[PDB]
Amino acid sequence: QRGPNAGGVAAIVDELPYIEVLLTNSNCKFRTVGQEFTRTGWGFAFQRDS
Amino acid sequence: DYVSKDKNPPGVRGYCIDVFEAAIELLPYPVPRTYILYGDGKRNPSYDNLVNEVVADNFDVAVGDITIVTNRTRYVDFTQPFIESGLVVVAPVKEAKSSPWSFLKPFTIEMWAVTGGFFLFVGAMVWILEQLITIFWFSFSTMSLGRFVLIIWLFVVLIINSSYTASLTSILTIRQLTSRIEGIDSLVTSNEPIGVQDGTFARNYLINELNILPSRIVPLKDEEQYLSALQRGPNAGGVAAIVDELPYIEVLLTNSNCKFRTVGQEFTRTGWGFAFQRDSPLAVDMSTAILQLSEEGELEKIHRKWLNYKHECSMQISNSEDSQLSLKSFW
Amino acid sequence: SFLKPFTIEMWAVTGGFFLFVGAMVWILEQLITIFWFSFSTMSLGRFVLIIWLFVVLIINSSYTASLTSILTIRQLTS
Amino acid sequence: RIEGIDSLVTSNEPIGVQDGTFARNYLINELNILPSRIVPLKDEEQYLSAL
Amino acid sequence: GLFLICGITCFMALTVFFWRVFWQYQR
Ligand SMILES: *[C@@H]1O[C@H](CO)[C@@H](O[C@@H]2O[C@H](CO)[C@@H](O)[C@H](O)[C@H]2NC(C)=O)[C@H](O)[C@H]1NC(C)=O
Ligand SMILES: N[C@@H](CCC(=O)O)C(=O)O
Ligand SMILES: N[C@@H](CCC(=O)O)C(=O)O
Repeated sequence: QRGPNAGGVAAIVDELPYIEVLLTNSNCKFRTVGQEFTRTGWGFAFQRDS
Repeated sequence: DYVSKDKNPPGVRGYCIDVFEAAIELLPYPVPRTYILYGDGKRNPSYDNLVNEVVADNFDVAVGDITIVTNRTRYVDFTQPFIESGLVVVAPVKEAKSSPWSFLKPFTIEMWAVTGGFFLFVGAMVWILEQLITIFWFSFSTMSLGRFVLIIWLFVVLIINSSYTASLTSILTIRQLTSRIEGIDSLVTSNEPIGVQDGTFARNYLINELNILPSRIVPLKDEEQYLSALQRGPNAGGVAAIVDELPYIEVLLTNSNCKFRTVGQEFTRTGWGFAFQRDSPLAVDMSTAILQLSEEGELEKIHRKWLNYKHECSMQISNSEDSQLSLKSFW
Repeated sequence: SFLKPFTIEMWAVTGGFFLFVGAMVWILEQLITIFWFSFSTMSLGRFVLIIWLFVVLIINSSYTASLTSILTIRQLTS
Repeated sequence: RIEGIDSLVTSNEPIGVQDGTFARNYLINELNILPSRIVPLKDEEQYLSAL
Repeated sequence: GLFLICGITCFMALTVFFWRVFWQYQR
């Protein structure tokens, strides 16, 4: 809301299924300006060779 | 140039081999070793079937151009990335012409003689109502029945004004809205055939992640057909763009003329590496070798031996496609 | 960004040679320059008035066909 | 715009179909349409709210 | 087609001028 000035940031880099939660909560005053510039996916993290 | 068949008594030649060789004499270990080639001499070998021959323990180590993907890190262990790489998009450059021919272009060459011809024959109609004697009509045609000739001739010039605009717009838009790509997101949606190299992860990364049809991705064998699939363009069986790793592309620009340029940035920036047997203790041995090989600058000195080919040749450098009315159009 | 058609190397050529063909009115003419604005608005010097009418007739078209080439693709650059 | 099925193949917009049909597995199998574009739809009230 | 109107209008005024020449001979 403060934009680049007044101590604010210009653009938040987030993962995709957080932006989906954020943009539904707000109105469409924010846009996902590009696409997924590193698309990997989530997952569980077991111990090595288990 | 990177790794190759050779007739020498080591058996192979390239760049990654001599990075692998120059890490061995940093280790305190006298390591006996052999070199077994893998694929045919007709195309590239499938690197998912090279790393598959390390999981099944036919090879203790795959040295080459093996690129770190998140299945390949899962089944084998890699070293540190000794060189950086990313998938780029190479494509033909913008050849925006400039001429006084480009000035007179929105009419046919016959139309520039009919229009200039039917200003003098209409100008000769003024003499019926009416070198130095012929200029007297121009003093009379600055602004009865001869006024009715001027009314129809007005609506002629109010059409040749109003069509020369409509054929200089319809050139200056279709020149902009032609089949263009300026990023990977331009290449996903514009449904043109994409070239890749054969035997890579780039075939099964665009399908798996970028959601590209398998009929668009066209394999390609060698570096001469990496030109003939772009000289023909998207039509005539060729492809629109080749998607390769960055150290392959910086060879292709120097090997060809200044007709291609990487239209985007790297959209997956991972790096290369040696593919070991899984959980082998040599991986902690050669990760310490390469990170000592890099900080002593020897990793750069070997790069000048084989990969010295680097010419910028700034044909276009992220050029803004905008107004840009040609300098030779008003020459 | 209004001035963005006709990139800035081709404005001073336009207004500069506006005066060069405008100098031809003064040839075929404070008190001389005020009368130099007379025939510049609307013989051998009257034949350049035909050709200079054609030149600004294309600069009117090229400035429109540059501005239509901006206001259309900027509706189609997503 | 779309004025034909060839307009709808290339213009990469999401296409609605009805659920449980051969039209889902005819556009994929023959017309070469991505499976992510074809969106199933249950009943005749949602055949309006998807347009 | 637009040059057809260049032909019909100009050839119309030849006939009005020739009728004026035919009336020039009437003096
Ligand atoms: C992920 O990488 C692996 C190795 O390339 C592939 O998964 C299986 O790997 C085993 C090796 O032990 C093969 O025998 C299987 O045939 C592979 N599975 C399949 C379905 O081929 C797999 O190819 C990679 N994942 C993707 C999506 O390509
Ligand atoms: N970096 C590519 C190279 C493929 C090739 O050279 O054919 C890979 O690892 O898949
Ligand atoms: N004619 C369609 C009907 C499908 C439906 O009603 O769901 C079919 O046979 O597949």
